[PDB]
Amino acid sequence: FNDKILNEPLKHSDFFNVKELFSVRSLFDARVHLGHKAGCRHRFMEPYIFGSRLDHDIIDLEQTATHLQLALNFTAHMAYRKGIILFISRNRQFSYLIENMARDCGEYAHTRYFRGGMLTNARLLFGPTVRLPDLIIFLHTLNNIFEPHVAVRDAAKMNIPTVGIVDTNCNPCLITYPVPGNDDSPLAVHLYCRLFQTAITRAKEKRQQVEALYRLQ
Amino acid sequence: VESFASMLRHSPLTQMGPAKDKLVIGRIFHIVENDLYIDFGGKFHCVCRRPEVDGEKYQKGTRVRLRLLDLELTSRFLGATTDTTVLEANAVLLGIQ
Amino acid sequence: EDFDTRILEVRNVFTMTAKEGRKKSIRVLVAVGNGKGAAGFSIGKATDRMDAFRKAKNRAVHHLHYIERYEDHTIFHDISLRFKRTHIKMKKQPKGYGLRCHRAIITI
Amino acid sequence: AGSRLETVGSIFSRTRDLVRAGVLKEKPLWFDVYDAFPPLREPVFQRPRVRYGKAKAPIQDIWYHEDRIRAKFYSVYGSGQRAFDLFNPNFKSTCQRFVEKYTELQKLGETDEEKLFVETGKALLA
Amino acid sequence: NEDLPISMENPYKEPLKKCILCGKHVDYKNVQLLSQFVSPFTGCIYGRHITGLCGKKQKEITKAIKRAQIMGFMPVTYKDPAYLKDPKVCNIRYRE
Amino acid sequence: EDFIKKQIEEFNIGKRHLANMMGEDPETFTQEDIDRAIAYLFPSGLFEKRARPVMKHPEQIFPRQRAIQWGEDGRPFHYLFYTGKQSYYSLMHDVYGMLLNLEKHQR
Ligand SMILES: [Zn+2]
Repeated sequence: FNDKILNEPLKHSDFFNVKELFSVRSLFDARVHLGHKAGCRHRFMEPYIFGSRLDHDIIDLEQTATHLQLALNFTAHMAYRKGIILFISRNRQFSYLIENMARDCGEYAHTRYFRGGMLTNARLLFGPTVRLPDLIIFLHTLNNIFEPHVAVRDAAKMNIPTVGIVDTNCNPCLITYPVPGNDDSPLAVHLYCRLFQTAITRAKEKRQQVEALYRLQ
Repeated sequence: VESFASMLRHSPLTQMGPAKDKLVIGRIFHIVENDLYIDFGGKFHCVCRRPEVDGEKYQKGTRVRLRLLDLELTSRFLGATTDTTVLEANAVLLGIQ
Repeated sequence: EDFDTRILEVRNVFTMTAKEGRKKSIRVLVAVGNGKGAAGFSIGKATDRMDAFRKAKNRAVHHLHYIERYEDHTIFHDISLRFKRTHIKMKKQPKGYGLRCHRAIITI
Repeated sequence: AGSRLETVGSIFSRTRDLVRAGVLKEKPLWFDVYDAFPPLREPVFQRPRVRYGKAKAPIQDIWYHEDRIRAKFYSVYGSGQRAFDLFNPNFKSTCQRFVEKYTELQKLGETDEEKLFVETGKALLA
Repeated sequence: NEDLPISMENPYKEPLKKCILCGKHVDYKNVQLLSQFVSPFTGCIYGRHITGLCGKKQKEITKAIKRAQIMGFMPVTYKDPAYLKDPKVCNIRYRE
Repeated sequence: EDFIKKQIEEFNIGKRHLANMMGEDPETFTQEDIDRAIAYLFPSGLFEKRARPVMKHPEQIFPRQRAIQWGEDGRPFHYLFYTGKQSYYSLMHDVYGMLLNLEKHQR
């Protein structure tokens, strides 16, 4: 029994202080607020959209912030609980960056062609005793077609919560902690990488500190 | 402290309005012999190509002047439930600086 | 060990292939449940019967719904569902009524 | 053990019910986290239908009061020879400047539209 | 409070495109104009994609042309060769 | 791995025994010699050279695998594990990085 480390954080609220990493202004600067053309808008992102400035959809930044606070916090918590985080993408532009991010943290990445049953069949594609991701993050929930990346569905099937940065093409639906925002621009992506990376790092540090404290005690 | 709406109001993309024929400045960030990958702010990037006039000047990092012909390039086709985006802006090169 | 597996149908499904002629495959609908409200089902198919059964059971085990119940014993209220072309009208009843429904429905 | 029925409920709900049943013996470690801090929308599957009748989307096409003025300016004075930045915030285009001038004038310019425009132009010239 | 958007009558909308011939008045007596929308070689009436007209206008033109042909103001199996040195309205390859 | 190690030892022992048997006395003697000896005293004469009798250092014989890509308490070692075919992917990434660096700078 050393289970005061896992529950105390749950009991507290924004205990990693993840909200501090960003503001609305920051998001604006990073061009998170931009979306696709109003014809390309998907039905299930209409509550999150503010309006459309000359047929170009603009996301509600307050809403995004609200969502972000949740999602990032969740991610941090997962990190703290020795949990496997898996970043996924299929934008190519940002594959390298994502890989780097994965490397820097203790976490992983899969920016390449997603084969049929990396999660549903895992038992065969790897050995029989695999630990699947305890969380998943999509920087880009679309594949290189404008169609929802297989992984969301797979994640759902496998009972794994998915965070996801969702633009005006995409279904949130199966995504647990969605974050409305700009997928297709670089600055936004960079910002996202920063923030998520920072959260995970904090979790890693914080947990270690806690452990040390308990040892001392 | 600012809102979001207020921020939107006093931001360059809303200050301009429609993008049709507006001389805009933007930097080039990637290169493959002929084509030039140009970021001009906004949602997407765009590509133009190296002209004959001072081709060895258009390097990675430099500023260039675009005419801008829409921001997104989309269209809906015969059987399409949604318009098919390119993820590019379509903006013609004027020159440098 | 909590779960029990009962079959619902077994069909000898045939298919005409190029060189092989008619291929006698078995297709089996199997259900899984443990009491306590948790249960599911599956359509394992294969050239042998046993194989089909075994696949099907496994499938069922992987695909489970939870079914909330009034007390242990009933549905919460009267259901009227059209699925494709089957209509099913279920009625909530008191204790000591028994299961008076389709044999398959009873088993499930 | 476990469930993989994407469309029935949320993952979380499924997990909880299995726990209740006594099938998933140990909880998955995210479950507690979820309980602590759940999302705003519960993540259930939804079939994306099409708008058919007189059923247009809620979205409002965004317009501000200065937009008209801007349009007028554009009509009069072609899209500025001054290049727009977009990278830096608080950029002031010529159109923006004009708008500002108009605002300064009206309220309390009191000469109404065309006259106001003329005044603005004059100011710019000075 | 103030800085939220206001629903307003669709600004920056350039006034809709014109037929070219919108306010104009087409008569079977006027061969010139009518001749302009006929092929010089076959005397066949140009379509709408070729001519580039509003539907009402096009119909008016065609009926007028027909009237001219019957009433003896215009030729039928060709376009009058006196009216070749005139403004080309229509969009057409042949010759290159 | 343990098994392999054991075999290595056993192989060595076998080699030593062979040396002792043959006129070539030293415990240190080459693979070629060993092969020759084998040929002499297990002469198969079959045309398929893989089907002939051989004894070698089993690190030559056995096709090694990348054993254990995750440690105790899950957590795969290499960061591109969930791709599958991870090593190749890693290599590709490295190459890309190199290319980028080069760009930045300037059978
Ligand atoms: Zn997007």
